[PDB]
Amino acid sequence: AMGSMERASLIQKAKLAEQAERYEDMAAFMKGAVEKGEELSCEERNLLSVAYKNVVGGQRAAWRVLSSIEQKSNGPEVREYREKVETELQGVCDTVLGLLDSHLIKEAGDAESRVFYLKMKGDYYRYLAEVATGDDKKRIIDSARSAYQEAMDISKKEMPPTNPIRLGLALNFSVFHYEIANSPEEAISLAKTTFDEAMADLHTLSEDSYKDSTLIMQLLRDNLTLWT
Amino acid sequence: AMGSMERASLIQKAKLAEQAERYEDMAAFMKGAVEKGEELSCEERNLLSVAYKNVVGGQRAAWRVLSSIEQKSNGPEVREYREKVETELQGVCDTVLGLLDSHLIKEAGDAESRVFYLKMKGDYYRYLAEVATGDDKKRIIDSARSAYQEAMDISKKEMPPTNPIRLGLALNFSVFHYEIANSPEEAISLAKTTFDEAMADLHTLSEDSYKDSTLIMQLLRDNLTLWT
Amino acid sequence: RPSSWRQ
Amino acid sequence: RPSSWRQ
Ligand SMILES: *Cc1ccc(-n2ccnc2-c2ccccc2)cc1C
Ligand SMILES: *Cc1ccc(-n2ccnc2-c2ccccc2)cc1C
Ligand SMILES: [Ca+2]
Ligand SMILES: [Ca+2]
Ligand SMILES: [Cl-]
Ligand SMILES: [Cl-]
Repeated sequence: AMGSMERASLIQKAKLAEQAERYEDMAAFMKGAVEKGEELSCEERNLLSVAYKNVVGGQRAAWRVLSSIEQKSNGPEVREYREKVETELQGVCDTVLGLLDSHLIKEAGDAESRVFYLKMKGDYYRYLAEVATGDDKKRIIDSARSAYQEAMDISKKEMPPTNPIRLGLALNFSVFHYEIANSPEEAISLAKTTFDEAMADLHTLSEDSYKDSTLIMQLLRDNLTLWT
Repeated sequence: AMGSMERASLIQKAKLAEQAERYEDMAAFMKGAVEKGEELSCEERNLLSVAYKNVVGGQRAAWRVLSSIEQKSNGPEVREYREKVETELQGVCDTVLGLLDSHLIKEAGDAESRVFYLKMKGDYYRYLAEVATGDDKKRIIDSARSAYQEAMDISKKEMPPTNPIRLGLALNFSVFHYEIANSPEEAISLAKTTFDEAMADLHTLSEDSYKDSTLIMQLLRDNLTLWT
Repeated sequence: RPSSWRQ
Repeated sequence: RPSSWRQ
């Protein structure tokens, strides 16, 4: 639906939608920008991620409310409406995964872009896994794991331990282990090793980079406090 | 789009959508319930109002962000995107006004239902007036005023001064006077007279009704503090 | 800036 | 209940 708008205008409108907290619009604008076929800059990748994370975040929050009501009940209405929200969530995840697969990931050669997109791929398969129950749930989980794992392998080879993308990837992979793969020990070990190796690299950073890295380290510590 | 769902199921799903903070869904469900053609109960009227107030409230907040950016700027993008949001807001207001006109108001014979719907009509013409600039802005303002005025006339004849609908109507009509009609003295006089007459009727109320009425009286006082 | 009715 | 990455 965005094929007739200029790439630069779509990006400008994505930023306006963010200021207006119109995240569905923001996602549609960034989808249109991706479909222009050019690679995305660092700032543009962040706009894409912020837009879809907020859209799917609202859907996940709603799904959890409805799933909780449904479990306390077990007419068809609560199940039907949970299924409606669930289907809408799956459609948004499929859209994001389709953008990554056509063709963001295959054109991403630099570590910062490739790790960013593979983290996204793990995240949106993780969101699919949160609602999955049928014959494909194990494959969905392995798809998340495989994307996260490839991102981890690249990040450990190509990025310092304090790199914010590397830290956020490890944070989310640790949540995957704890919440999805039923591997709380793997989750705790990953969060601990990630925190400790970043701590030992903080001395290399500027004041601004220090703030970026320690902010995400605090989320790792918050989870370790919750889990231990 | 809701023509095939049972009225009771639409109402049940409206309540679930409210719990899930899915107000667009909530509005679509309540629109479908209205289109069943039966009058709405007190609880159902509240669901309808909550749904559309939250939808249009998000649109108004976004429009204000964008209009503020647009004024500081004065390419086409900020104006274009403000116009997009503005058009979407106008469509939601037109939808609500269409429900009131076909045929909620004409079938509303009791004071509590008729005042409620006329207050809504004033509110959604007020929201149209907030963004209006062309040859119809004066007529939009007079449409809001006329709906509010008819609601006030009925409420003063048929309801005690502490009735929550009467209080909320007077509150919103006072905001109309201050913000839309450029009549701050009328706004202040209405808020003051409404507060004082409700204060003198509080002695008649139960503890629960007292809480309902004093809650809205506090909003009247907040505005008087802002305006004087 | 002023308050209209809200829950 | 745990925190994934957020702004
Ligand atoms: C998943 C993720 C992790 C970290 C960040 N982040 C935090 C601070 N700066 C950044 C960043 C900046 C530019 C490019 C990538 C990441 C953001 C996200 C989405
Ligand atoms: C516009 C408005 C004013 C007051 C209320 N309100 C507050 C407390 N109770 C009520 C109420 C209850 C039943 C029916 C109508 C109003 C609600 C609104 C929307
Ligand atoms: Ca490339
Ligand atoms: Ca009637
Ligand atoms: Cl449904
Ligand atoms: Cl636009």
